[PDB]
Amino acid sequence: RTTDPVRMYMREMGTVELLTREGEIDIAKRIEDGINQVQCSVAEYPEAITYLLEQYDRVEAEEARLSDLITGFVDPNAENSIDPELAREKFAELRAQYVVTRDTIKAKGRSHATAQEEILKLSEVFKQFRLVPKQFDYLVNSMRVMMDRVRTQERLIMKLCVEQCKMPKKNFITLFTGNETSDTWFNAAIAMNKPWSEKLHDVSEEVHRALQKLQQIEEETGLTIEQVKDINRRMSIGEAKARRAKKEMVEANLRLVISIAKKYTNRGLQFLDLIQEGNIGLMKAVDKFEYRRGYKFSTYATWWIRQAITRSIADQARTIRIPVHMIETINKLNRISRQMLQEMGREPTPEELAERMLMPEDKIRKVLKIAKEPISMETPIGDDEDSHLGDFIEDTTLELPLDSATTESLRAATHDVLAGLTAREAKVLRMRFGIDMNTDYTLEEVGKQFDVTRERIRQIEAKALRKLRHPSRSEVLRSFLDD
Amino acid sequence: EEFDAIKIALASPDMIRSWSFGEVKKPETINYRTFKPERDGLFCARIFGPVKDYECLCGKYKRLKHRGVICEKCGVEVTQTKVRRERMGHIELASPTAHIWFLKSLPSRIGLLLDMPLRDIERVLYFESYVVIEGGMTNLERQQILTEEQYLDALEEFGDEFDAKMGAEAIQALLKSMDLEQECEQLREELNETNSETKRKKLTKRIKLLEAFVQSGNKPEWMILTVLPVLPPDLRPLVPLDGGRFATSDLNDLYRRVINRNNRLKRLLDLAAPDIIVRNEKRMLQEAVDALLDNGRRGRAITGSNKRPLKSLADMIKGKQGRFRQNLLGKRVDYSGRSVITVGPYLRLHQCGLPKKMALELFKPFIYGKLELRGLATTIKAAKKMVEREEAVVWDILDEVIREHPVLLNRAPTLHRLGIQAFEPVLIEGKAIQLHPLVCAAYNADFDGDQMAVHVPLTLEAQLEARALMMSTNNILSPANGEPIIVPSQDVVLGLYYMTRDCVNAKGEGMVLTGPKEAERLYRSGLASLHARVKVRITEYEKDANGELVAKTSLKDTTVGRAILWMIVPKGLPYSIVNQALGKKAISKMLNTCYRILGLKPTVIFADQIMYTGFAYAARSGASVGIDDMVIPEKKHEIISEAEAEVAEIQEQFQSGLVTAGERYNKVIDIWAAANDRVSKAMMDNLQTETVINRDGQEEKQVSFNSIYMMADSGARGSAAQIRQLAGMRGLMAKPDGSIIETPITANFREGLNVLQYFISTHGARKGLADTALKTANSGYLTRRLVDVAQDLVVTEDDCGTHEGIMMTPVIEGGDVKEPLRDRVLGRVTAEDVLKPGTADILVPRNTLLHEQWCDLLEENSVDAVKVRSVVSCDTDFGVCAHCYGRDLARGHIINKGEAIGVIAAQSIGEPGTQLTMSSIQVKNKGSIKLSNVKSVVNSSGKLVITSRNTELKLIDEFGRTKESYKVPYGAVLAKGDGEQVAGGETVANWDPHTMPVITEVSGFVRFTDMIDGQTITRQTDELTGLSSLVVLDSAERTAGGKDLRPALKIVDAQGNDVLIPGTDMPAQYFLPGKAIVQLEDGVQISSGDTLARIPQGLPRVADLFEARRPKEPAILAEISGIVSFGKETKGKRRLVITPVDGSDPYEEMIPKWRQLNVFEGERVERGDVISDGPEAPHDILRLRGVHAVTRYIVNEVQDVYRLQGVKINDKHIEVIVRQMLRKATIVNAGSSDFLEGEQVEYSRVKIANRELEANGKVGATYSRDLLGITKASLATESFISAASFQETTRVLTEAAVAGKRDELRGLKENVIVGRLIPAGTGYAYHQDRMRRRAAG
Ligand SMILES: [Mg+2]
Ligand SMILES: [Zn+2]
Ligand SMILES: [Zn+2]
Repeated sequence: RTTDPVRMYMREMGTVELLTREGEIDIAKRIEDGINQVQCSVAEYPEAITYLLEQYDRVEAEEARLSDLITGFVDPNAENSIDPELAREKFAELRAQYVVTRDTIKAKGRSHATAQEEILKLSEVFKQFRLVPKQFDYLVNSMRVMMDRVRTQERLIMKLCVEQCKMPKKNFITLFTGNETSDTWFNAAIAMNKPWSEKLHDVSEEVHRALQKLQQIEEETGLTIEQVKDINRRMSIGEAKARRAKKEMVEANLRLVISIAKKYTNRGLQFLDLIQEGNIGLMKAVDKFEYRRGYKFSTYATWWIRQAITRSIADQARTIRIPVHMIETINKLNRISRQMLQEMGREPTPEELAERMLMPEDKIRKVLKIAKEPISMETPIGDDEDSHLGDFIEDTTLELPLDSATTESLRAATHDVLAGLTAREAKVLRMRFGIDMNTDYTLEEVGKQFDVTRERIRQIEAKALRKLRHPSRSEVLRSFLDD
Repeated sequence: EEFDAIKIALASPDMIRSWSFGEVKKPETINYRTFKPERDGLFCARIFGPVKDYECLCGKYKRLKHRGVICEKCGVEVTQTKVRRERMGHIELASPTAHIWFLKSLPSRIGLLLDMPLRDIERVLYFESYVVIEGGMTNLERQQILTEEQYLDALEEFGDEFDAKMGAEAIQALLKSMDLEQECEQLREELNETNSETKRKKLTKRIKLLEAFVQSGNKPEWMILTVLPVLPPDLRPLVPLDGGRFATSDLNDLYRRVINRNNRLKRLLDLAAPDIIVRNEKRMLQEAVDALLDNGRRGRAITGSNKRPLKSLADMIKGKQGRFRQNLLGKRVDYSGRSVITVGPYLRLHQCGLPKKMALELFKPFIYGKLELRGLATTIKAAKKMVEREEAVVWDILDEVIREHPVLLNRAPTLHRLGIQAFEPVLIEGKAIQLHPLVCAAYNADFDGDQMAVHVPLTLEAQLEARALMMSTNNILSPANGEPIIVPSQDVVLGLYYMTRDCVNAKGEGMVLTGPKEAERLYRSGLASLHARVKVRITEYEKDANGELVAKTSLKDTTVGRAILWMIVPKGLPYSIVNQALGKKAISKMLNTCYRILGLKPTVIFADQIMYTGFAYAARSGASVGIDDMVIPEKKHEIISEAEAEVAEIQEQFQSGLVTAGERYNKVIDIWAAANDRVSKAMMDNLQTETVINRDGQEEKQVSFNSIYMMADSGARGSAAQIRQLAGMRGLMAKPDGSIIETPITANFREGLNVLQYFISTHGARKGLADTALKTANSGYLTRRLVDVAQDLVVTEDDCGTHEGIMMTPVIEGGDVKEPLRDRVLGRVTAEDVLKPGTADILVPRNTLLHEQWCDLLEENSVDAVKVRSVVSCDTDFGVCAHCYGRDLARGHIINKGEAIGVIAAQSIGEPGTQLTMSSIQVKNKGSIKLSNVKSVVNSSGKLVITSRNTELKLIDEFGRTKESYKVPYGAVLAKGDGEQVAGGETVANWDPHTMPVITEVSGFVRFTDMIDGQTITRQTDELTGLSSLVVLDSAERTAGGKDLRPALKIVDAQGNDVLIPGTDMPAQYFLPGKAIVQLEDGVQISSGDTLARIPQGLPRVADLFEARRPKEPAILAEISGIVSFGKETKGKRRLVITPVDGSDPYEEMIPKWRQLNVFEGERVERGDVISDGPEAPHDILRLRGVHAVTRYIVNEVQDVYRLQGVKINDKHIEVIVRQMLRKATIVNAGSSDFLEGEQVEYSRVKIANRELEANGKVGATYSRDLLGITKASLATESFISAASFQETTRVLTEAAVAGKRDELRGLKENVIVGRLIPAGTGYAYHQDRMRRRAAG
């Protein structure tokens, strides 16, 4: 009756053993094959080829860079610090196969063997270019949707015709796939003298209109139809290959994964979280690996996973997030502390390590202030179960009814005092400071409501002090002087 | 704020849509420097609310220039900061999951519904196997599991035509599929087909589930969840300390792990992995979820670095540190304080010492208002520093205020109501509260380190409540029983006993006075003895006229003390009352009768003065204990020498080997006990009257003047066994084993123990001490259970117009009266008109109060049975009348309606128990004799002998009221008959206590028929005598050839015809089980009354009693009248062929005939006649009998239990909790509602009071009444909130939630927890205002 999915997953990974050393190279073979065969799917295209120099001169004409993108782009594997001269070379030849390919695709049509192999050469000169990051994927999202549009029109007309007709489908497909341009099938369907087809014949003007927007997308997209209809499936298959083949490798080295994981299963976080992040670091080691380097695969992901773990625990694993830099320097600290202990035989001081760590006591004492964790309200610091620590804290925000009485008696005396003032000025003194309002009026607006004069108001401040301060009403203020 | 009622419900998803402000994002909190919240995480101000005044996180938008602006840098908003606590965010879910309470608890609620078991569903939802959503091809089935591999077989077989899946989604789909209607009608139908018991039960269960979901409208698909709420921070805070070092909840990591695992999940769903890891992640997900809901339920519990498990949500609601018991019912409070406590001897009843600074602190705003009123402290800060000056006016004012401002008084344990009181203040120059001493009683308190605490009657309502209710004048009799609780304790009673006393010795004997005043002149001039009988006049009074005093004077030869002590008498009373040395019981009856006769205050004032004079004279009386008071008698040594010689003789015998060891044990232990008794006689006769003092005569002695003895005789302290402890040998000692030791103690405390003797004392000492520590939890546990049942009840009504209840008769049996039927009636109200043995003299018109005029008026009469409008026979919907209860004790009058009856019942009942865990028959005296429901026979000796076991003999007095009642065996041998007159001291009855006789009331020849040697029997022929019979073996030992043949020696006439049971046609021969061995031979005669055969051979108890615990060994009863025979022959147990007179025979049940039988295979009983032996089941009694039988049974039982410890409580306390154990009756027929189900006997009595009424003659349904164990009865209740508060809350939550429950706030618990007033007593009036307001709309 085991409740622990630790057992579940160690058992079910127990299904799969380790497969190595040609499966390493044979998943690789199937996948590089799928890659080069999606690129053969790219070797085929029609006018759809109006693609490469377009979105490539998109990046050339505006001073193509050598920052992140070309660290993504071609960078061929040698079975570099990119030259700005070889780039300028590479921005001239590709324009030629394109243009010599256009009219030769317009020469008699598309079925032409020499032209076909010149387009295979166009691929070949494309096929020196690796299958490289996002703008490619975006250029492929293009196709991912254009296919779906093609199938959208299919779905639309399959609905409209096949769901309605519902007996007559055979002859429809026959004469339609036959003719496909003119309305020579309709009367060919109707030579059998069908009165309900006579009833429909009033709408034929709109039926071939419903075929008009069918055929409109043909211009709006520009397909060689069979050609694209092959290219789509070919690349679909070059995808499916790897999508299958890698899962083998993934299931293989699960035991390396779990093994390395269970070093840093000191009581830092938890089993399966380390395990999950190890799967992550793996799968990213999988996306990239070369057999060609001729090394054991283990080393590779042993780097990758290690990274993933090493900073995932640092990201997570605390109620306090600490950015990595502190984490690193804490590692410096903790390691060097111990060397200095051996050297010393005792605990080294903040200054001694301010010297040796190479940074000043500021940052020492600083970090020393920082590195501790929260201690969980529900602890019974009452040794007997009488007091969990949550009780003894204070609520230091809210309110004092005593001070409420204080301020209320104050404001009462305030307005009681303001009652004994000049009426010309009473108004002013109200609005000048925002008494009895949500407002803050101090200046020119007052100048227009009452009188543009502004600094005789100041003289009247002096007045009011004299009217009030000289012991007339001071005594009731002075009880609030202690406030 | 105000609201009527509450309503549970499921949280719909659209309800969280309806509650929500924002879905949440990354979980971080702050900048390690800028200790300020981050966003869309945990402490995000933006959605719960703002922290400071009108500021975004960066500070772009402020000042109300940017009034409504949300800050486009940080998306942070502008508002006040209170809504944090009323809002709740939410979180959308990437998947669906199900809620656990609808799964894991008993009946599942979900697979329960579905008729799919649980582990099936587990195995689906641990994601290890698929299962048919829908048998597309019905080839396969909905609710059909398909393994990961068998699934494949079906899969490549068919493909399209099934839905068979795994995970919450599939379950959504299915529950979303299933209809309620058709299942429901079809269940109701095919119940009719075979409503077999378990089957029908299950049918009902699912039917209810169906129609519940129908009518509540709650949905099953909402069982599954895809959005989850979120809690605001300050219930889960994160707060600092001096070191910049913080503190956090147990919870925040739960959300942290949950959100992070969601992040991982969605992250990996972007990426199209194998579903293996998808499974692993989501199992971690559900793990985190249901561990949040309950950490330590399902898997190995979850801890932090603590290694303590992490507190669930559920835990916070739960246990004692749950909300209910921790901070909602018991609570810290402002305006209170506490103190060490000392006496105030000189005080008066109303007074309490009060360290003034306590009140000073407590009465602050009073005097501040008073100084703004005077204006010396015009402002308040001035008030503070003036307070701080200590102005005398401070104190003048404080005395001014404290006048008439009453106060509360608290010791713990406040076990019963009187463990707190309310007195008037009086101030003192010290940090030591004084009090009136006598009320240590109610507190059980003592001046040894005890403590007390105080609370304040701020509101005038509380002020007046206090002064009218908990003013000590109010409450001086217990409400449980009618005694004063202000008994003068130890010293006062003793000085009293000293004064009111009659030496012969001292002086001043045989003179005359006019009155006690000149005796005071003497005694205070110091001239006369005070405990000295001397002639003098008095002038007493009496209200013999219609409450009008009757004056007259005359003489008495009385002690001087008693004469003086008259002086305090308040003018109603005889001098005969004051004519003795006044035992502590005497003082009790003094104060009793004063209050009984006059009213309160004379008795009050009397009492105070008595305490005062006790102080005076016992300070005068002279008192010390010492070493020469301690005297051992002389004739003790040689008794021990006799014991030594005798045990040496018994030693020589055991050495010789004749006598055994356990025999010897009983011998030795009994003779040592006799030695202790002899020593007791010695010391008591050598101490109590050791004093010889001569007055005008040679020699004479009287009561001793030794300190120790008078301490014993006053009842102040001491006891004869205790004096034996100091002086004599004290008995013997039980070791912790429970054995009892063979060598008791020799010396005493006066001489000095032995090493071993004290080492031996240790055992039982520590035993009793651990018991002292560890019997109390039982009491408190018990107590809160009891009250948990019974709060709901309060008096509804004045007269319920109801009809008779139970009969009242005394409990005198075994010895003399043990409750006078007088005392039983006291304050009760009749069931009916009631007359006198002088017949047809009615005094109640079906109901009156029965006060001591009536009680004694009818104690004259020899009536000995009355009925009463019972506690339970009352019939008010939702409570009772007042009549059916009768009289308030502690008041001493009929209650006016509106007060809690349960609470005082339990305080009456459980309060005391804390201390309280720690042959022949012979007439004594002459009188009439009554034996009824009797069939017997004049035996061959000429006397009566029983044939009806029901009979028991009585000693009836010459009048007719019973003196004694005693059981008598079937066929036991008497020396007397019924309704005769016989001398005291006579052994009428005799029987071998091992025989169970087989008397023959027929007379006739006997022949060895039906029975053959070794076959049904053995033939044992007595080696002793020579005369025997066919000798019947037991169940086992006879050879099985005739163990299927009931052996029967047979009675016949001369002709061989069976002598019929004379007068009836039933033949008369005996089917013999084992041990009924006959002495006569073949052809021999028995006579009427002639044996053919003879057949040879605590507190938690009460916990079982009221819990309705039902024993293991029933002494079972006759289900129905008529003849009976035995059943199938022991496949495990034998059975019982019932045969009614005219009804149906077939009913039989298993019998262990390893436990003796009472009836035999050709013997008749009446229904409700006992058949087996041992204890029995009360459930059967109610099942068979009515109410009064079982009622009477247990009340007698447990009253005898506690009366062992000599503890006196009236019955109604008991009668009332019973009716709360009957809140339900199970239905018989149907047509009103469903067939049987246990439904409110109240609501039952309503619907029959409507439906069987002219609505119909009957559509509805008869019923039977149902018992419930108290702890289950409580739970099995309408209200849930009370039911949520004490036990098993979670399941109660679920069960309410499922159905759309809605409480109505009537109960005490209900209306307290809301902060409303009581619907009773004080707020009775306001609540009934609200009642007829709702009546009035
Ligand atoms: Mg004490
Ligand atoms: Zn901002
Ligand atoms: Zn009643």
